[PDB]
Amino acid sequence: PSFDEALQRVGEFGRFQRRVFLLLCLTGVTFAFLFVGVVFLGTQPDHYWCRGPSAAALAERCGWSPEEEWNRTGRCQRYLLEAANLAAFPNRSAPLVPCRGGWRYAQAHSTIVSEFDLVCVNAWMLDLTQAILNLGFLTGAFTLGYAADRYGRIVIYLLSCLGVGVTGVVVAFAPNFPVFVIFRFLQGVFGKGTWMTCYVIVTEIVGSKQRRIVGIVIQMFFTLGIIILPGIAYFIPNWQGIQLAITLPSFLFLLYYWVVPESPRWLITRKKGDKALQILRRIAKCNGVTDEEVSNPSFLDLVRTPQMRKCTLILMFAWFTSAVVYQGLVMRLGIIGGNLYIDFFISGVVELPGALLILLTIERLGRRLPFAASNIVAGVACLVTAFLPEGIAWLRTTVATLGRLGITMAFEIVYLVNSELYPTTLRNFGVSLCSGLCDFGGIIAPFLLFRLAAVWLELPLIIFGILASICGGLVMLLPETKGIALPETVDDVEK
Repeated sequence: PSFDEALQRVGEFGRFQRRVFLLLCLTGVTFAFLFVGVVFLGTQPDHYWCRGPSAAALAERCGWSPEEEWNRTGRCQRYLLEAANLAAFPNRSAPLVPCRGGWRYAQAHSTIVSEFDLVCVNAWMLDLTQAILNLGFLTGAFTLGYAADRYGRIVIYLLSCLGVGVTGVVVAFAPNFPVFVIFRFLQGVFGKGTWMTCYVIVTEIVGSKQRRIVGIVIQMFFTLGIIILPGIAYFIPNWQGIQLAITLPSFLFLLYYWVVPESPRWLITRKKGDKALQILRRIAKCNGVTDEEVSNPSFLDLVRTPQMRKCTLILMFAWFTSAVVYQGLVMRLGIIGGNLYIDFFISGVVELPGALLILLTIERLGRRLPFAASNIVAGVACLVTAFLPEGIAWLRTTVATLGRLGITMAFEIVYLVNSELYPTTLRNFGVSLCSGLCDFGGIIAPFLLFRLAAVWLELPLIIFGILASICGGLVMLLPETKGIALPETVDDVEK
């Protein structure tokens, strides 16, 4: 309780904590860049085709542009002039033959598809990048939680920032596909640590009050990164340029070092004490206990107390359900506006009003009610999209978008309440352990969607709606985490 009085004497919001807030929100923006920017990596080429050695030789000796070459001849099989022994075919009597390799591309924009030749039979492994990135997210969460709890928050934050920067530079200059995949897996490993660590530190540094502003505003910065990603993607077209621009700000964030102290409350576990008091004194620019050391956290110790176990299980299931429901709704949406950049910009922009509603609502009504309402709205939208007369009304897309907004609002509220729920020691371990489960949902979603859609078109939507509708009990079983600051050690289970 003296720590609460310590923050009362100096803290809450000052100039220092505001500057730290903006500085870490920058890292949130960069993590948002990393999480989605693959959709602008390897955008599908307008035309792709394969040519034989004779066709390539004659094309080079005549020097025509790829556009007319594709026009006269994307297809995965090509005619062969070798069998024949300005049109090459007089009457297309030459048979067509499938090609194992040698295909080229026509569009001038640079994509990972052009460099790594991910088309035809290799078009399978374009989503392999998705799976590997999400698996890297999962494993990086799982291990970096323990890494950041064993050491301090700031050291692991800085190390993860350096790792993200260097692995991104390596990926930008990957010579072959296996190197690209391995180092992008590693980038996903390190990328998960930065976001979780920055969220936990910015939650710890502020007191019990105005913590909801902290969480919701950093989520708004994540959404801002999503919104602004089309800007850089459109302005600089080259793949290498886009990845370089995404990854270099990690070094600038690595420049922090002495700017941001790790956490007073992290060190108040009688690990250091004197360093904590020094940090508090350094905080107080404007104005002039003892317990058993948890030390290394244990995964089994993460689930040992019935209330602790209940919180862990409900949080994990909510994460997984949100992931699968969001994937289903996004697949249902398709394309809006006829443009990729415009669609992405609109999708990002419409995310903000939900965040504003959350920011204005959490204090008055708590946190359980808006979260339950968001999940219920998502489930009802899923069911309504499933059952309606053949989609003869323009309300399919509106209902799907409304459900997506509801599930994103739930995604934002859960990421905060997850942070408050866990103890101080287990905080960065328990958090990102559930994000591991949402990453697992992300990897498993396409297979489940295809399998269920094989049986019936609207079965996945029905299942997702039921999963979302379970929230009525799922989140009602939570303790509302209102005005109780952040629980210390095993005092999480008092409620």
